[PDB]
Formats: sequence, C-alpha cells, structure tokens
Amino acid sequence: DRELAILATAENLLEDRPLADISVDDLAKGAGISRPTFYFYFPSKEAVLLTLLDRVVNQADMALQTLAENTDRENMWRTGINVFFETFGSHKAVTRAGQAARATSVEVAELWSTFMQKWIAYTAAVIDAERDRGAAPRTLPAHELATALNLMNERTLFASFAGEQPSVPEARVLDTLVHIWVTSIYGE
Amino acid sequence: DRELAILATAENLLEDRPLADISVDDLAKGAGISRPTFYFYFPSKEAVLLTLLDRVVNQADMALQTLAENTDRENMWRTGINVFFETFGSHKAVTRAGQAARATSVEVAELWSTFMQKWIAYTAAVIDAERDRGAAPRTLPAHELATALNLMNERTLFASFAGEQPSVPEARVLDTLVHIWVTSIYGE
Ligand SMILES: O=S(=O)(NCCC(F)(F)F)c1ccccc1
Ligand SMILES: O=S(=O)(NCCC(F)(F)F)c1ccccc1
Repeated sequence: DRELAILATAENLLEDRPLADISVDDLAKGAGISRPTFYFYFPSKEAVLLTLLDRVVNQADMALQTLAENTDRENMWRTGINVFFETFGSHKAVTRAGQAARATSVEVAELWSTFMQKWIAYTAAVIDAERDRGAAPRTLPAHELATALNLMNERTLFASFAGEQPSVPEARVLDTLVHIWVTSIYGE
Repeated sequence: DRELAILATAENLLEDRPLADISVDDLAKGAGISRPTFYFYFPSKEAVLLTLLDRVVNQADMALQTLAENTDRENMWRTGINVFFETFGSHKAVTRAGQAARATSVEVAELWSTFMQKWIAYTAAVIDAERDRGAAPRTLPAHELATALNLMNERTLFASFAGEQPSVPEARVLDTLVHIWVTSIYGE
C-alpha cells in the first residue's frame, strides 16, 4: 500500500543515483507520506534496499523452481541462465545497489550468500543427474564446477548490466555463459 | 625507505582489519615516523592502499610478461592462471582491501579496469593464436570468451582467498579454473 509506494519510489530513485544520495525524506516524499510515517513501515533506507533485493532474488528463485518442476542440453542450460539474465536484467538499479550493499550490510551479504548456496546446490544436482544418465563425464567435483560457474555468472551478468569496463556486451552475455557452461559440463 | 616502512606497516595492519579501522597515526606509528612526516610520502591512507595494489598488480603483470616471453595446452593455461593464484594469494589482505576500494576510489577502479583490459586482450590473443594454428575451434568471439573467463577468475580467486560462502576451497580453485578454461577454449 504505502509500503509498495515506498519500494517503487526507492527502485525509481536508484535508477538515478546511489542509496547514499537518497534520503528517507526523498523516499517519504516520493511515496506521498511523512518521514515518521515512513519509519512505521521501514527502520531505514538500508532496510528498503534489503526488501527490494529480497523480492528480486525470490522472483529469480521462484522462476527457477517453475523451470525445474517442468529440448537439448544447450537449450536446457540457456533457459535456466536466462531466468537470471531476465530477472536481474529487468531490475538493474536494485541489482547494482544490492551487490554494492554486500560490502556494508551483513543482512544483504547473508541474503545473497543463502541464495547463491541454493543455486549452486541446484546446479550441482543437475550436473550429477547428467552424469548418472551418462550424458556428462565425471570430471571435476560437481559442486566445485557449479560454484565456479555460478560465480562467473554473478560477476559477468552484473558487469554487463552495469556497463563496466571490461564487460561482455549485454546482447552477447547469454550466448557467452551458455558456451562456457555446456563445454565445461559436457567436455573432457 | 620510510616509504617502504609505511607500505609494509599498511600491508601488516590490513591482515588484522579493514582500511576504515586503520588511521594515518596507526601507519605513522608502525613506520616509526610522525603524522606530518607520513603526509610528506602519501596524501592519505587511501593513497597507501592504491600504491600497495599497484605493486601487487604490476608484480602479476611482470610475471605474466616473463611467461609470455618464454608443455601441453592444459599446463600452458595452468601456468598462466597460477601467476594470479600465487601473486594475489601471497597478498590476500591487499587483494581483499583493493577489491573493496573499487567501490569508493576512482583511481583503484581505473587501475583494476586497466589491468583487466590488458589481461583479457592477452588471453584473447592466445586463443586467436590457438585458433590460427588449428588447435582451438572458432566458437565464441575470442575477446568475449576471454572477458567471461577473466571475470570468472577474478570472482572465484578472490572469493576463495577471502573464505567467502560460497567459494571453491583454495586447494581446489586452480584445477577448477583450468578445467573450465581448457574445455571452453578447446571444446565444441
Ligand atoms: O549461475 S546462474 O546463472 N545464477 C546464479 C548466479 C547469479 F544469480 F546470476 F548471480 C544459474 C544457477 C542455477 C541454474 C541456472 C543458472
Ligand atoms: O584470468 S586470469 O587468471 N587473471 C585475470 C583475472 C584476475 F586478475 F585474476 F582477477 C589470466 C589472464 C591472462 C592469462 C592467464 C590468466
């Protein structure tokens, strides 16, 4: 209600400047409420970012679950990486501010860490199933391969979304990651 | 002289706490000099970190040049990745503080960005030479493949050195990266 208005204002202002340059008064004004009324819904602007990040992370996670509960192996991995490309790619300002807040908020670091562990455990489970069915060779420990591939995707997606130098162009980043996943999972 | 003493004190204190919890007075005391004498050598504690990072980055870069100016393809890539594993792995506190300072220092962000561009251009040149000699297939654009692999290495090395959750164990991180480089460069 007022909560959704605060969250929407925060995501809007984060497209223009960092959390550090946004004040509680900014979030209040944008949401059409007073400062004290803002503090009824959130303890701080930092808690507003944590909620936005939590919604984006849960949206990716729910889309991955939907995929899992339902093509060739290259398209299977592409469809799964694409959940993260589209979800985070649709919320670049929250992605960029959320990643930066990992350095200064234990809650943001622990949220990111919890979901990364889940997504790595899922990637490793799929590699093991591919190994069990005889489609993938038993090369690296599946969990170690999964970890490296998930960290590559974290760094490479986020560098592309932020336009970092260096970065893969956003229009080339899906094909780039899929090639590296498929060759490293199926290759000897 | 006093400069090396300041740099050595800073690298020592960075093994115990972040730059934010180290004062100019701390660096002065450790180096056996006054605060005003410290400011003769460096404008700030931030400039001390930038110099330490610059020395570590140049040490990796010089070791890579030595390798380039001088085994099978898997060992060739392993020896090159190992420059970064050993160099950064030998200076974990400077690595960790330098990476964090990318968020708050334009000079640290631009130093890291300059060397990443150089190391990616070198990786792409080697992939192209492997493609020219008929040892690697023409799959992804070499520069885009190089970018993704260099970013994977940045994120995965630094997560392993910092003991992050998640991370590849430090004792498994070289073999993990080499497998992904070799399969993604030589694989179709
Ligand atoms: O590695 S993933 O593409 N996403 C995790 C990393 C990040 F969130 F993008 F940062 C991935 C994980 C699980 C299944 C398919 C793809
Ligand atoms: O990708 S690399 O291992 N190092 C760049 C990344 C970082 F510095 F480690 F962060 C690499 C680059 C060039 C040749 C061999 C290996």
